Amino acid sequence: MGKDYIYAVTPLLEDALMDRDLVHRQTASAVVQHMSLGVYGFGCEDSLNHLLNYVWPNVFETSPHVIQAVMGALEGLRVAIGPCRMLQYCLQGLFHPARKVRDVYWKIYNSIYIGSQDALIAHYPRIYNDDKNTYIRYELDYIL
Amino acid sequence: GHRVIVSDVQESFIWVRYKRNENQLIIFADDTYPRWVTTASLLDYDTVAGADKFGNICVVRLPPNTNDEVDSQKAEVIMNYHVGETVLSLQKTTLIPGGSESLVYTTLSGGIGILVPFTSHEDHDFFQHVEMHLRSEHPPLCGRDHLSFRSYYFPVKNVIDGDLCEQFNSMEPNKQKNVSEELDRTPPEVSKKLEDIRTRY
Amino acid sequence: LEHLQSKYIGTGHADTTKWEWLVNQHRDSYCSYMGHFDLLNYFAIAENESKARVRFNLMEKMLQPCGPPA
Amino acid sequence: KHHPDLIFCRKQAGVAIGRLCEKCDGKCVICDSYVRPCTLVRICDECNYGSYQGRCVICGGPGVSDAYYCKECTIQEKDRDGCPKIVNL
Amino acid sequence: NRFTVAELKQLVARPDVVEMHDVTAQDPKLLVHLKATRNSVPVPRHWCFKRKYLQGKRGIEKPPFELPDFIKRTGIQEMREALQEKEEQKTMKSKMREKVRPKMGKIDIDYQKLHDAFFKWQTKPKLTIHGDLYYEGKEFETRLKKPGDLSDELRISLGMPVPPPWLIAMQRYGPPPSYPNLKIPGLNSPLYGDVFGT
Amino acid sequence: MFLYNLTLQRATGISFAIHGNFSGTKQQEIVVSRGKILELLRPDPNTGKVHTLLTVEVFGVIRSLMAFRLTGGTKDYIVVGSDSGRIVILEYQPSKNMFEKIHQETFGKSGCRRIVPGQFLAVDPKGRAVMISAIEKQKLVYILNRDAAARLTISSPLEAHKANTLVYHVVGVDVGFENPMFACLEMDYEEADNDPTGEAAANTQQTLTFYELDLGLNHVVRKYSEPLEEHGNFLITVPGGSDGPSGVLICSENYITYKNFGDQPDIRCPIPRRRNDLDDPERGMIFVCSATHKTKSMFFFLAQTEQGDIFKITLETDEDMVTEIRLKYFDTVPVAAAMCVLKTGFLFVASEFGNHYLYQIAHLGDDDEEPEFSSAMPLEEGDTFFFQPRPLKNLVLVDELDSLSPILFCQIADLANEDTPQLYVACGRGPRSSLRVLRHG
Amino acid sequence: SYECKLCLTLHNNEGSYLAHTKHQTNLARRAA
Amino acid sequence: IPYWLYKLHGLNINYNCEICGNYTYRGPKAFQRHFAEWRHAHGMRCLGIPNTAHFANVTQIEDAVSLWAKLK
Amino acid sequence: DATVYVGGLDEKVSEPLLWELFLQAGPVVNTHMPKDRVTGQHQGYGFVEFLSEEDADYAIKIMNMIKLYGKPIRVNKA
RNA sequence: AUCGCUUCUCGGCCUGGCUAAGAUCAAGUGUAGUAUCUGUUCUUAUCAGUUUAAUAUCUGAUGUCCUCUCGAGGAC
Ligand SMILES: [Zn+2]
Ligand SMILES: [Zn+2]
Ligand SMILES: [Zn+2]
Ligand SMILES: [Zn+2]
Ligand SMILES: [Zn+2]
Repeated sequence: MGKDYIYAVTPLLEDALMDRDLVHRQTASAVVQHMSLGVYGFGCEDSLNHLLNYVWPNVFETSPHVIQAVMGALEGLRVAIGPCRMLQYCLQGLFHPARKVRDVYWKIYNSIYIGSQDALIAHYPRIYNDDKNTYIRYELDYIL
Repeated sequence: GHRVIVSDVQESFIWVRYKRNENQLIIFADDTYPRWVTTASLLDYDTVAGADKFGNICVVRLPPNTNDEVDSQKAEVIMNYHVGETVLSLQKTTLIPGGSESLVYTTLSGGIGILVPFTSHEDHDFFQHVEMHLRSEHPPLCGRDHLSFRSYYFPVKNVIDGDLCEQFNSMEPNKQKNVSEELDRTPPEVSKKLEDIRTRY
Repeated sequence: LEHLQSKYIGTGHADTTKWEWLVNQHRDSYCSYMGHFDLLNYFAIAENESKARVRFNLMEKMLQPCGPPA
Repeated sequence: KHHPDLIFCRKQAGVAIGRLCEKCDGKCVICDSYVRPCTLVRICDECNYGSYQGRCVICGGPGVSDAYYCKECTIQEKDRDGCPKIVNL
Repeated sequence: NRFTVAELKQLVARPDVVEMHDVTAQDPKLLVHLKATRNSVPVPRHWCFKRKYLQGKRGIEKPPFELPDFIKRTGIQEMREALQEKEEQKTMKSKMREKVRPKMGKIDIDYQKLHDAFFKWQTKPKLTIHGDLYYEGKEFETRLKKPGDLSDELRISLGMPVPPPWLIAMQRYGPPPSYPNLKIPGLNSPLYGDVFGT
Repeated sequence: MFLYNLTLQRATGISFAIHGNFSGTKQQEIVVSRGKILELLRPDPNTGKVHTLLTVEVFGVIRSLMAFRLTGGTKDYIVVGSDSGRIVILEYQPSKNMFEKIHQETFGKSGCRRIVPGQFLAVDPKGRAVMISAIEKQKLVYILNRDAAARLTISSPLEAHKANTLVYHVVGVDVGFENPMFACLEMDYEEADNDPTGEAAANTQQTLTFYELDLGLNHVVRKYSEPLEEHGNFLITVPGGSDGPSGVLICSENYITYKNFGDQPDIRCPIPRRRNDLDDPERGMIFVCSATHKTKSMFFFLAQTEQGDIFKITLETDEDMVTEIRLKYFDTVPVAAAMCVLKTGFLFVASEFGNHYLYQIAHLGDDDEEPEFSSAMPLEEGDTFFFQPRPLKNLVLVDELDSLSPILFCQIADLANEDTPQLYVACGRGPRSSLRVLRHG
Repeated sequence: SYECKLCLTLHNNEGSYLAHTKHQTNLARRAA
Repeated sequence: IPYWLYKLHGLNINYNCEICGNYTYRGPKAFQRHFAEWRHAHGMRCLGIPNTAHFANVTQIEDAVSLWAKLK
Repeated sequence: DATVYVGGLDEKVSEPLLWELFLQAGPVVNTHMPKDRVTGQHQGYGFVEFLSEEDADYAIKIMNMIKLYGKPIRVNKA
């Protein structure tokens, strides 16, 4: 029943996520998680993606409570919006040069792949064949 | 007219301004959702339909106040659903004589379905309440959720499946009485509403 | 974390190779094409091949995804 | 309301039915909520068999009521993750 | 062991997507190929900073909140601030006196106005794009105000009707050298509202 | 926009089908999964036409479908392996004309994941246990026992997961009244991933791994592991006990090898090719569709060749070892993805393209004009008995259920003079193709 | 929250800022 | 001037840019800020390429063979 | 001569109004607009350090004819 | 008109009784983890090992031959 009020609470959560204190970001991450799990399957993915545009910069936090809230918000956003946008967010950082940044991105991608192992095949990026092995599948190019 | 929307392997729909008089080709609109669209049925000038390789029907409209002579602009997905089979073709034309001018899509598995746009908000709310009652009253035989099955590839958005509405009329009489008490109506009135929705075409 | 979470299909780590991730993606794509009836019908009835012949070709292509490793 | 320790079993679930004591009654076994108890709890193995018959799938008191998953954990279907009985390691 | 930025720029089709430290990655070509797609997002800037994310402000002041239009149209803020100012002047003797003897009917307006503001007066807000990433700024450079177009305040201040006085010198001087790709409509590319150029 | 999508023309292409005594009576029931909806039919063999008794939409993708009957039960319960992680065993109720779920046990996550079990499903021949295995590295088997009210009491399955072990096909062997066992076509994948030169990929081969379910010991152990030279594209089980020997048969490109539990003759019978076939010899002929039909005393098998002709092979077990298999082309049928040989003169073959064929098997299977190739018959390992294309002599086709799958293109218009507009869909595969115009009244 | 702009230091309590009176060296550093 | 800023700011390693007079500027912030400057903008103008995003990554004189006047 | 002194303005024309006029005309890298410790008001004249000397030359030559907040804005080389 | 004194008008500038001081009082945890005070902090030379996206950290010598009395001169 929250879909009438998602657009009302969107700028409040947007102002809360930009706060200096980690408590506001953690509790707003819990807000995004419960709001994403609440009205899943109702077409409110634009405001959820807009909130994810503020949540996903906060993945570099080191405190355990706020990073647990960030992981729960990422799980709720991957349930609600879909694994395609999470794969789009993680594809440019899974092969990051930094060890810690690519480790955190690999943790998020491993959680997304545990949750969405079946649906990630159709949302896999279109990469051509290289010198190591063939990559472009010809079964998807078949038309009947 | 003055625009061509092409379905690629990665992008579901890319709209290029067909300036044949100016002899210039500029891509007016792009897309962010990756889909191997194998069908096209434009409901409007800015609306493009796509049938992905994983059997997902996605109708995406362009953003309003978009410049025709520009680029790097995305189109929001107005509706997205999973039909349960690989959709081959789609045409925005009335498949029945009179009634509703819906869009008819034929799948590669032998299925054909019409997506009737509900122009009544009260009827859409009654259908949504009946679907929410039937998703808990009658579980699926496979064990998967109806919302999970209808949104396997991408999440669903403003799409109502008529299979659950047809299966609601095929339920037991105690379950139909419980569903009518949850919907605050009669089971014969719900059957008449489903018959009117079927005859709307 | 969990041991079975790292031991799950499609899992990885911070030192996961690109060829290993591509091979896992190709094996998951082959398993999804084998599991789905509509995807196997779309990738099978386009050519002049049987359904079980396409299933055997996909089973060979699953091992062929581990064909040229590095 | 959680702790970073206490991984549960990560075992394949069976026909045994979970059981909750009154001190932590009504809680979700995963996310510790109180909203919409939807799916019953399966406790896999010898967590039920033996001296731990009808005990708590949480702290360890004498269980009185059937444990449940909430609807929010079964939105992502975390109920198939395995046995939720706490093993203190 | 690793090639330079010139080999990565020659190998990849997008040399602008190559980072400064992308050559020291284990797969620089794969990272450049992944970064060159249409739906990618960059790394947030805090991985290079020693400062934590949104932490080093420490001395600035901000406005508290801006409520949406329907909530202020219900007008809860007026008697809420009146009740807060009335409670601030109360004593704790009066506070427990009101605690044991309550007084209701304070606001008591209706249910229909909030029902209309939730449903009839419900307005969709402004949401940013999927690829947007908020950072330490991202609240000041709102011009993306097109270049080559004067602002409405500068047009009203110089008496420009909607003919600026310096638009004739701008047309006679050609395009500016600071923004050669910017096209000014009406004088160089023959412009709705204050944005008379791009 | 708010769209209430409704399907008008249902998909009829059956990807898989099973048959048996699922109706609870003497009438034969065949359940075919035509996509998102499974239809169970109990048509009269005297009339010969195929009529669907019931159809239920499950709203999911089924990766494996099977049926099983208990000890002495007149009803064959259907165990459905779908994309969801809950394996569902259901019993059809003919009074309500619908299937009621007896049990539904959750195993893992939903969807068609690689490690998610449900890709391969099998049951014990004695009605003892049901095994669900994944495409790779996951397998389980739950013991099915009768309750006090003759209810299917499910049990907790035992873990049978091994690292990098893909499965091609699996079947539960007939162990009689002893502990049940199941054979699988295992293939190693660890050495192919570890070796970068690709030599271990060529060195790898399919192996028949038979694991015995120790029900008394409450454990699962791999009994036998025989490596096979030919890669197993299919696997069938010979009817053990009184209908013949207890063993398996693996088919490949013009090579069918039968092996029993222990020392048996590996009769590598070549496939009976057509008499001067116009197809190229590079494409190997394999038993794509296999149907083992057991009579009251004897048993036989039906296989599909490369041309699509149904070939009947007798079971010359002779109580010692697999000696002969008289592979003669019994009839010429269309391109069927799966064929089932029921009793009481019924034979259903589900066409992958075009109309599925429900034939009436009036003869005993010996009414074929094609030549017969035997496994005990020696050859020069280059040709077999040239089975020419005979007509429908052993089984006469009595029902042609028209299916539009696969579909290529369609167009609906009111160009013709009728009460409803005509929808002409051009579709089909190979030469088996047509434009079907559909109109109502 | 209390903030010392001459020190650029946040304070949890009022007595934390009341004890922030180092501040002379920070004021001499921020004077130029 | 302090030295902890000189340590934890990258100023301890001085980076040279060849096109702006081969100038060796302290810190990688200055070298990554050369791609929008005054004299080094004159340097890439003297290379013969317009100041684009693809010119925002080049730090060598030879890279003008892969400039905007290479493909169309 | 990248820095240009921009004057001939009033209290309505500020540093952000000059930045908007720069984004219209020609880009300035930095802004120097000091104020008094007693009044604290914009004088209308500030040092706009441009990213190029040609931008400051076009500001001094072509863009020194506007009426910033009622007064004629003049840009000189600095 | 300048100067000093006196007086008045107007403009910013110090300005609440008595009694026994009238009397009396004033209580929370524990485990993790985070944030902020306060203190200690950071100029010797290139190169190499380790480390790092890169810095930082990190272990080792900091112009040679002869002579005179850390200094100077000589084919160097
Ligand atoms: Zn308890
Ligand atoms: Zn929960
Ligand atoms: Zn357990
Ligand atoms: Zn201070
Ligand atoms: Zn430079």
